[PDB]
Amino acid sequence: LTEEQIAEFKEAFSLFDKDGDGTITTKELGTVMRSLGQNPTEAELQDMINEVDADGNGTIDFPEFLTMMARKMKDTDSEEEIREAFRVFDKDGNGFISAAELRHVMTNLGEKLTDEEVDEMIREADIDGDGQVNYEEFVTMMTS
Amino acid sequence: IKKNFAKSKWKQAFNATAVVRHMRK
Ligand SMILES: [Ca+2]
Ligand SMILES: [Ca+2]
Ligand SMILES: [Ca+2]
Ligand SMILES: [Ca+2]
Repeated sequence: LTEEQIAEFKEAFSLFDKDGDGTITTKELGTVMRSLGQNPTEAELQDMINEVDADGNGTIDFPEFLTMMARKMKDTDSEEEIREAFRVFDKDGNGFISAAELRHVMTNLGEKLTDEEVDEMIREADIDGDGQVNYEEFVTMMTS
Repeated sequence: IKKNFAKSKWKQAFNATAVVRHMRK
């Protein structure tokens, strides 16, 4: 609903819409889900899209995505959402996101970050200077 | 790299997880 939120969500939409055709398909959603360790079936992917597909055209457009994000903001448990997100990044489950783990996640998400880009993400999140990102640092990065 | 890159890129990745989490149930 705010213009700042719309801009953030537009950037989020772009990650799913890899071909920039303005729609998210089952292929695109599946690609992202699998990159996050999930193993959905095509039937599941179609059902996921169907839920947010207001016009029944089989894909998600930005307006539909916005409606979905507004719904998420109001119904979802924000604290649990951040904990589950941290666990996605922390592949080995040791409590810290390493630069390698971050790069692996981003690469899976189709973002082929440069060495400099990865270093910047870690440096900015790494408040305590140990070279990795702990949970508190992650929370601070996402909420402030 | 501009100073604002990190916050925005972290949030984009976070949102990808949040969207999948929300849409799957
Ligand atoms: Ca697309
Ligand atoms: Ca649609
Ligand atoms: Ca780890
Ligand atoms: Ca740290």
